[PDB]
Amino acid sequence: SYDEYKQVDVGKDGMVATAHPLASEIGADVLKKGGNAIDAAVAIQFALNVTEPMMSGIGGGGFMMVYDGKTKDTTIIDSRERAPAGATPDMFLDENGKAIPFSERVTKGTAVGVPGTLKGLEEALDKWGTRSMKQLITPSIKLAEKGFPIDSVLAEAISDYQEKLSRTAAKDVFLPNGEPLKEGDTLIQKDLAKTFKLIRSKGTDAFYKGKFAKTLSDTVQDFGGSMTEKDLENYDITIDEPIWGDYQGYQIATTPPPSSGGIFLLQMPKILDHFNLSDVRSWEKYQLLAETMHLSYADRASYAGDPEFVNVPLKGLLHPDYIKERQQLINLDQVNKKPKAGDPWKYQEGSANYKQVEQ
Amino acid sequence: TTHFTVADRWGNVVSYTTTIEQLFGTGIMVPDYGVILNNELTDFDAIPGGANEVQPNKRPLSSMTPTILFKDDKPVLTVGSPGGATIISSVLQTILYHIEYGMELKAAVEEPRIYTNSMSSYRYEDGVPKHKFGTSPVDIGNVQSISIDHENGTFKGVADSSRNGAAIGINLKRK
Repeated sequence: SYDEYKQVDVGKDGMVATAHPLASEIGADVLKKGGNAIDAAVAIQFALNVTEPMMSGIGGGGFMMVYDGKTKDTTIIDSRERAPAGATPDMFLDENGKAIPFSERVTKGTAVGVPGTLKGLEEALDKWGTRSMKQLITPSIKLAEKGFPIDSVLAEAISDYQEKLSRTAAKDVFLPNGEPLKEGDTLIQKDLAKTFKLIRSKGTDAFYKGKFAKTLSDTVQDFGGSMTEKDLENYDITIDEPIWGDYQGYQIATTPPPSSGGIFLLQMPKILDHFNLSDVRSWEKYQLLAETMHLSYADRASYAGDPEFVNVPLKGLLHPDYIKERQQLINLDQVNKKPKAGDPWKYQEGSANYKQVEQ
Repeated sequence: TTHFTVADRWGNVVSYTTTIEQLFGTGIMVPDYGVILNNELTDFDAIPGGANEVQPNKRPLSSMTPTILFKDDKPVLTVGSPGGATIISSVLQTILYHIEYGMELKAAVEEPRIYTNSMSSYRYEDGVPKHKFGTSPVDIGNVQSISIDHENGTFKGVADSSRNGAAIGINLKRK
């Protein structure tokens, strides 16, 4: 029963924490049976792909931060999707051209990035693995082939996203006679189980090459996207270096661009430091949190993108004198009705290769 | 999006955020193969120009923020969360509550959160005590976190109550 699982646990040998009890059981088993943390993480991604299918897996991408017990280096396997070679800067504009409404946009072939998750898993095992992808994918093959009982969150997702599912082959799996599967119903994913078995036998070429690659491509085009078999062939991950900040005697290792998150995770506490946060439910605390967010999120919209393509002013965004400028904009009792991006370029060299454009 | 984390007996630590973008991505499934396709490219700016404009072979900007905190060169805490633009807010607040307010980890994770990315966009959790905050709360993020105690050689794992998530410690035992 899902009811019987912990949200706080302890161990002396090991710890797993994931958003699905069956993925947690699988990762913990790998640790039980003498796997490392990387082995267990790779097993977990495949399990989540089956048991929390609306949230991640081999159709997507991610950022896997790994501290290596051996080397003491922290690195990031960045499996973020790439736009196909056929993508264009105005692909989400209609004929006029203004923006195809979000909720339609989501839903189009042009939205599909070349998936990286599986390439990332292969990379992680190559670097740190002590168990084969064959061993690690097997528990998920069983969950896909044989079923498990859907939890409340997946149940609500199927219900909430019924229209979008309707629309596509996904309906055969999640809507299986025109009705949404309900909490506690068995979800069987025969085709996904077959895809995982192909990966088990042939390796990742089962996904990035031959007959699956052809069908993934054909499908995206049929929905209006440009993705090609060559796009899939071309895909590789990147190894990213964490960006670091000092915080209250700790060091924060976090993810650089193409994540926007790391820079502003570092920037916000630098801005907040001046104000000494520190009653937990006072209006003061929430006010300072909100004002700071307004500033950092404005900088995010102006200055962040893929660093292979654009000059992100990292140095300049987390320069002390820049932090001071931003801190000066924040007042305990009033609110800045007009929060805007600062000018981090004052504090570093070079210049932006991109314009400021309203969205 | 989903976030998970693992720590082992040899000192390896993983913090991993992963996604297909929207719930069910585009909703497109590769026929006969059961793979659901991401809509990740909508994380690009729709109107180009734009640090985060679309370009061929470019990666769209992500708000995923898997993080590890260190003390005296050793990892002591992993933090991450799903939740689109709200992610950094969830990760920041968890760290603030656990470190600055010195709350225990599960309490830090469960402390009601807020998010705002502009004057037109506000969210709060039940109960921040009764700006443009709305009339009803919503859950923000889903933090999975491991803390590591190097002195006792233990681990603590936490899953956020916003989903069904589970922490499972490893405690090897001699009969």
